[PDB]
Amino acid sequence: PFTPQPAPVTGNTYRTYVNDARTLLNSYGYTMEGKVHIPIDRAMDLIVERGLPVR
Amino acid sequence: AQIFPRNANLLSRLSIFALVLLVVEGILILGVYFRSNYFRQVNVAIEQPVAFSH
Repeated sequence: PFTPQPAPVTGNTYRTYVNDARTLLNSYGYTMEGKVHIPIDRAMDLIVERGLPVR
Repeated sequence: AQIFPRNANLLSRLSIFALVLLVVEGILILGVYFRSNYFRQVNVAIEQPVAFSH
């Protein structure tokens, strides 16, 4: 029993969605209706600095 | 010469050689069977009731 050779994926994958979302979550930028992006490891810091409501 | 024929010397030497080779082949067959992918269920697509696709 040799090591099996599966057929490669010939269609659309999750990698395009993940790469597009990770590009949109970095390097700032503009949306279609809003003002400006705030990237990951920046907007979390703003959330920590401004706090959240408690109880 | 009284009992055994002319090729009995070659037959006896080849019998000793084949017995040693047969012992080595038996040990080898036992080792290959206990290390084989069929025995250890390696590289075989084990069938599932749903055939889930990872």
